[PDB]
Amino acid sequence: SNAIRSIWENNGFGLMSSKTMTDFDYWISDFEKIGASQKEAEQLIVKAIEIAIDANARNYNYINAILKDWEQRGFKS
Ligand SMILES: [Mg+2]
Repeated sequence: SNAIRSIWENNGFGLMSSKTMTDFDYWISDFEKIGASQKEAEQLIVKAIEIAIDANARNYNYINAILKDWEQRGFKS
């Protein structure tokens, strides 16, 4: 959770809320349920955060939409 918290907190998202950490923990679990490693799942979240930074949509809603796409497509990495 350290890497995800660091990219979030150093890129103008503000503090990582307890809710959002819970949400990302659950996302890691959900990617694991379709065969991603913990590490690969973490990498996916980092990438979605990078995409949100570049689009200037630095919020969980935007990141969640990205991750839902990837999860249904079955993207492990
Ligand atoms: Mg927890």
